[PDB]
Amino acid sequence: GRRPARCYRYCKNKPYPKSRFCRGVPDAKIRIFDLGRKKAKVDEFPLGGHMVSDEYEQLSSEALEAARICANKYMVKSCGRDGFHMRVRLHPFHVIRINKMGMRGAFGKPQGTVARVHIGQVIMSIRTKLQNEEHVIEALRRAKFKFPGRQKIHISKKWGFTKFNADEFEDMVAKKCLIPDGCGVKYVPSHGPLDKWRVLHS
Amino acid sequence: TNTKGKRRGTRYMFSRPFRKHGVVPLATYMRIYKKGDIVDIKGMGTVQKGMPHKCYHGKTGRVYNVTQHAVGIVVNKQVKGKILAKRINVRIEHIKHSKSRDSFLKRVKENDQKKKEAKEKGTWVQLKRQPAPPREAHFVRTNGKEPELLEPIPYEFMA
Amino acid sequence: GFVKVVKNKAYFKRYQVKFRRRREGKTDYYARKRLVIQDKNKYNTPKYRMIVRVTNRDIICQIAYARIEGDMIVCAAYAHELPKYGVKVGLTNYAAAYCTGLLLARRLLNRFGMDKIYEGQVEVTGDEYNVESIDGQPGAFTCYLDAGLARTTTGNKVFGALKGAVDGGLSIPHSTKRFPGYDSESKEFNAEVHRKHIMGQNVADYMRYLMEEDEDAYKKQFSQYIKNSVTPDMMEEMYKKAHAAIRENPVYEKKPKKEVKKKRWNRPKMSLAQKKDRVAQKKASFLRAQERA
Amino acid sequence: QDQGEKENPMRELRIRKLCLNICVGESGDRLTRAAKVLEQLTGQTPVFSKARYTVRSFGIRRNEKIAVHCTVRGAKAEEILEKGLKVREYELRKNNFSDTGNFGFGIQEHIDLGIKYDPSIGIYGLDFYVVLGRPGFSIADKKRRTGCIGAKHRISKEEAMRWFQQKYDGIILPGK
RNA sequence: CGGGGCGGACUGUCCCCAGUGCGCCCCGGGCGGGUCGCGCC
RNA sequence: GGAGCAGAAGGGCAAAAGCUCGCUUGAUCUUGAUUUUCAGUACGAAUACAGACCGUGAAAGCGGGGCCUCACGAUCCUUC
RNA sequence: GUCUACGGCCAUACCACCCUGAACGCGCCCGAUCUCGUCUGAUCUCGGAAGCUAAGCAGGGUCGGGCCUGGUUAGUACUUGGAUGGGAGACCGCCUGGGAAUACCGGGUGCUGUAGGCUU
Ligand SMILES: [Mg+2]
Ligand SMILES: [Mg+2]
Ligand SMILES: [Mg+2]
Ligand SMILES: [Mg+2]
Ligand SMILES: [Mg+2]
Ligand SMILES: [Mg+2]
Ligand SMILES: [Mg+2]
Ligand SMILES: [Mg+2]
Ligand SMILES: [Mg+2]
Repeated sequence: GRRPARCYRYCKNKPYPKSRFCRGVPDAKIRIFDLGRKKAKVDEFPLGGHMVSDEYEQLSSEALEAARICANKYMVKSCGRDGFHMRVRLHPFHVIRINKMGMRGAFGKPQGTVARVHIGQVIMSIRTKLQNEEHVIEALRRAKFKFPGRQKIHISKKWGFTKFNADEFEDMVAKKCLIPDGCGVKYVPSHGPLDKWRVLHS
Repeated sequence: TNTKGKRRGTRYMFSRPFRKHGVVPLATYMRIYKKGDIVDIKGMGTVQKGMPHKCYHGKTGRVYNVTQHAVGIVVNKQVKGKILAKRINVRIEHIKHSKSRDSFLKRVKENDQKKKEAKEKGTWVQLKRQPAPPREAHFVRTNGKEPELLEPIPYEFMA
Repeated sequence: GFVKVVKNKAYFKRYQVKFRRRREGKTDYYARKRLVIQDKNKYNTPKYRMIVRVTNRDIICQIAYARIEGDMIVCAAYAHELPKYGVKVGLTNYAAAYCTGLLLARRLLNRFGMDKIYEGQVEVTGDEYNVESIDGQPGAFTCYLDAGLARTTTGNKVFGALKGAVDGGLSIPHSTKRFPGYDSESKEFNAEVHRKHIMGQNVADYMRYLMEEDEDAYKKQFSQYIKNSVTPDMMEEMYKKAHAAIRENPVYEKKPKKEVKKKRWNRPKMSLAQKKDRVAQKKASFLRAQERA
Repeated sequence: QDQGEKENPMRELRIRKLCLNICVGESGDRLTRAAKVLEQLTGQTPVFSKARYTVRSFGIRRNEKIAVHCTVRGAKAEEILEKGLKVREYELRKNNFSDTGNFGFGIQEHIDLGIKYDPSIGIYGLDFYVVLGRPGFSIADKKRRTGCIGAKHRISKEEAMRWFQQKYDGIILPGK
């Protein structure tokens, strides 16, 4: 059926996405990239924990779906159903080829898609409250068991799935430089229209 | 493998720069070119007449012939193991002058005026140029304050 | 809040503006490229074009050649400088274009010193004339015609100015097809109605027709003819005296007026500290207003 | 008084084009008679308008002749517009006014006003589109030094309705 | 970090309002570069 | 310009090179030079000129085929 | 201090909205006898001068959007040359030189040629 992943572990073939030129590609196994309670606002889930690669290699969509499933199951039976939100941060855009079951006319045909990950690159992220940190770490370790390379579990210095740090977060919210909307936040720079400042700051 | 078409591989070099399309500016047409001067060959792609080959794009030659809209240029091209002077007819939207030779001519005139003033005033002055000498021993004032102590930072993993 | 906006951030990010005089609507760079640029094996010969522009109240005739820093006007005539002899009213019409072109030609070649030869046609008949270069004497001035965005049809005042310059003595290549005497259906040039258009006899006929038909609409149309009392008679002779005065003394001279003050008629551009203080006190006044509540 | 009597020289809604149109899905003598009613109604020779693409549903193919239209401006335009509003009894109801300050309507039968019926000529309806302007709108279609007309010189729906009911004492916004 | 007399424009504290830049010269304070500089080490 | 420019794709193009009219046959007759593949041979294709005769336009100009990159063929023999 | 005509560079010049405009000018504007064009003197062409800055245009404004230019990002990413360096590999560190680009934060917002006007 599917070859062992060690045949396609390494990035050596010059990114190959599905386009005009690459037609007839099957669907990747990972279809859901976000999971859990995706509507908690910004401050329901302040703690973010990433699982980040430390190797230059490509991971298969099958491995991504397996890790997403097992991390989701541990988070569900540990932190409750609506106690977390996870996003995988890696989409399988690179198409891998297979040659048919001599070497004449040997250019293969699309059999799958993988995601190429770099050395410093987040593979998965979970945001949760500040008291489930060990549960996030355990879920990410048990999901780390589904990949070929070497991965590290790291708690971010930033508030949830944002790009602003947890110490300067509430101060920016209070001085209204950072307005919450949805899962994330908008940054308000002090160079727009003053009428925008007036419909804000009031 | 590949074709021997005349514009093979010229997807980007014969294109226009970003937000630079449309009408060709008229100063490029109203430059003058006397036979003997040094011109750069670039070859824009808005004009399709008289355009140079991709081997001559980005090159530099001298004018040997002037016609109504074009110029005959003598360019050095490197065929496999020899350099030979090719004679190409290229249009004035595709060429422009050479500031290198311009700079050389103005330092020639500066040298001539300097030698004239030295001869009339009775001195000896330097005319050549010298390649960036070493660095002439000097004192560095601390202005009373002590130099700041630098120190490598600890390792923290952000990204 | 339903339709996708078109002039958005990416629209202005990759918008490329046209040339300044194109997006002001004054220069056709197609015709400009074909008309200004000299052959490269001439190397420095200026290429002269006679710009003719008819505004709402004035006719401008210039003679220029292009340099890299911008064009160079050599001579310029004006319908507003026409009334210092002969005519006083009835500018920006075909007869005014003829005398303007004549004045520009005579001014240019008496600047160049070739007035004692190249007399053109000292009497006006609206027929085909082209100057020729007398051997041993300097060659005739060669100019082309810059009509700009003016739609060239039969009976355009740009061709009035062309006929004026050619009778003045310039050599401008042309044909009599776009002259008001030209008949389209017979491909024939009459030249007597062209002479009438040069003398302004069509406006005189309009004046006579309006007088015998009416009084109040006639003076409402030609109000500034009643002032200076330009009857439909003495219109052609008047233009003949205008032509004679141009041939007599075509040199331009201006007047000095230098006793002027330095008053600002615009507003100065505001400064950075002014703008910062403006937005500061605007915020302060807003917060003060919302605490008055 | 003093602040109101300044713009009255050059800021007055006047009637630009009347935009008369008849569109019928067939060609031939029906279009010739549809042009003949236009000639006898306006005094101008009208202009034919072609299909742009075959649709085959009700059935027209491209490059045919489908419509006859005419453009009328001035005193003739205002008096023909007067006749059309006499037919509409100076009532056009809510939303015929476009957001650019133009409007129009349709007439189902032309003989009512004006010209007497001719037995050869048919029974054709038509539609009126008045596009309305202001002195200085010709800079948008001037050839030399073209410009756009400027923001507060435009015609809005509100001032179009205000001008209509002030110049024809008509009625907008009926019982619905 | 600034003080005196003349010129515009801003603010929802506008008669009793406030604050900003620019033009004239008078000074006030501190910093640097050239000066037979001038001495002293 | 997200349209179109005969077709593959790329480039180019807006009072254009697109669309609609008007007039035409520079898709004609000639010698040489050059570029492209290149051995710096040929063909093919192309680019600057020059000499005629013309077309168009008020004119400057533009035009010796197709906006550019492809669309084609020695000796010998036959035919005009 | 500005404007017309023709421009050069071609957004610091564009776009959106708001305010001001003395004098010349540029326009809007009035008309269709002639020239010439239209279904339509709306456009184009012609003949004017009663009114007008409403509009175009110009200048200014906006914690404006774009654009231009700096800082930061960052000596980061990438990279020339070197090693009997490390590591099972994947890749990584060092030596010798070069060295970016977003996000984010400032400042700016048309210069100028020739000819001819107005501004006491
Ligand atoms: Mg490979
Ligand atoms: Mg190949
Ligand atoms: Mg190939
Ligand atoms: Mg060609
Ligand atoms: Mg033209
Ligand atoms: Mg010719
Ligand atoms: Mg020839
Ligand atoms: Mg901005
Ligand atoms: Mg280094």
